[PDB]
Amino acid sequence: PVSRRSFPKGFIFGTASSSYQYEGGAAEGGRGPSIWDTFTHQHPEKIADRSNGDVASDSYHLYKEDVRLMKDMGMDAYRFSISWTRILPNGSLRGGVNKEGIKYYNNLINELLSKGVQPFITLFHWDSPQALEDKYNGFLSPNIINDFKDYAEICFKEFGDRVKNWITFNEPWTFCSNGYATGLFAPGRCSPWEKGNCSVGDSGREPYTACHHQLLAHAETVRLYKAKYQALQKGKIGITLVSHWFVPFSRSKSNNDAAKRAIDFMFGWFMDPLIRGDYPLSMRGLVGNRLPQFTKEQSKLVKGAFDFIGLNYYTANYADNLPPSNGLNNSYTTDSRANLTGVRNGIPIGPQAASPWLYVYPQGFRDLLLYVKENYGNPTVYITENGVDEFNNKTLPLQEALKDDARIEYYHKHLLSLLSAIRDGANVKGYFAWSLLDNFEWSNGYTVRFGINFVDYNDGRKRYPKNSAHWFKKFLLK
Ligand SMILES: *[C@H]1O[C@H](CO)[C@@H](O)[C@H](O)[C@H]1F
Ligand SMILES: [Zn+2]
Repeated sequence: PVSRRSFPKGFIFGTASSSYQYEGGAAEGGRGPSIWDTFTHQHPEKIADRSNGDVASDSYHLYKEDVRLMKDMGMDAYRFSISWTRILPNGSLRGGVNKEGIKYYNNLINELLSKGVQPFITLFHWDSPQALEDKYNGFLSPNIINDFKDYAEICFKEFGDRVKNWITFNEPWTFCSNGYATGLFAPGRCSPWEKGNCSVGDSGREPYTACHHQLLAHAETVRLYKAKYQALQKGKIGITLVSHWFVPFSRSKSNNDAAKRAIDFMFGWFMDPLIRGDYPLSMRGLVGNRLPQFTKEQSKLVKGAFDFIGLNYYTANYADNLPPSNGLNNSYTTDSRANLTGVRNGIPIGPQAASPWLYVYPQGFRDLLLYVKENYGNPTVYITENGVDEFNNKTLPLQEALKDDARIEYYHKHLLSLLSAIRDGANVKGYFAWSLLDNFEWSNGYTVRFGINFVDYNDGRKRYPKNSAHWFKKFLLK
């Protein structure tokens, strides 16, 4: 049976977390508010259970238990994020550096290393400073670049002596599409007719502006890291990107081209600038002047601006051709001219998890990795997120809640799929499971549980290993 020993020597296995989802202590230790603090408190109706990340999984206090839990399993590495507003409470240098915030992450990093766990740090996992949102609309302004760069530099200076793996942005696709196209995530911006029924926004322009600025802030940060830090600290810097696998709705060329446009808009949006120096052709053609243009100098900067790419995979969609709109309802969601579904002829592409967007389709994992291999020059890849969820069920006894056989099944099949892709030449160096603990699942709150370990929110955030924790322990032997 598949184990760590099936994988190449030195292959890294870990779990993944994020600051807002895990930490809590939201107004503690000098932490400033982020856009997710604001979104959750000011728009509780946008969250399934009207909840927030004030306490979350309380990892701000309980991080030592987290490290113990992952060490028990035999994890090599931990993917976590730093809260921007823990370090810079109002987003900028001039607003002051929070020493207490630096202390917490030093304590976390030191605890991890004392137990032989390598820290992988995401700089931006969506908890953008509210003060910069108020000041200049955050990522909608080119002002965000320098503020992010200043924030990143503090992190390199304070932590880079021990941290050798950096990720700038987590899934800019999700941040921009849900935050500015549908308006379902913070900062909750969209066109009036879009899903979020937002008071402010433009779903056909703002997603592209926000993500253009992220690509620029990323490339600037990579450059800065390589120029001032990489020589003496000898770490690696990358970016985390998400993609579904897209199955053509039918075998027609039209639906095959729709599947190609689907991946271009979700994934190529960031990959093409990183590999080829410009946005995908389909994006430039279809979006036109609503898509920002890189200057020759900016194109030079973004191209090759990485040591690795973090790759996230969860599910697959069917892609069906959409006729032009062709009109006054322009939105990133429809701009691809590809209609995305998880069901065809009343049959779901795979078994549906607790998240309605999550269909279990392990075959697409291999398919995506081989697509990246053949179409992007087979770059160094870490799987930075892969996982599945069950419903939070208050009626179930604890012992039945810990029996997550569906999670075991999910990981077994995906790791096999990953292994076959590696054996067929995919340049994959590591794998991170989402998630170590149950946590705040954004617009779903605490209604769904992604964790390998259970968190009892009603009993002081006590952690209990699920059956999958024991499974990973066996898997990770040696
Ligand atoms: C990756 O996906 C998971 C599951 O939806 C989120 O909880 C993480 O924050 C995201 F980075
Ligand atoms: Zn506590």
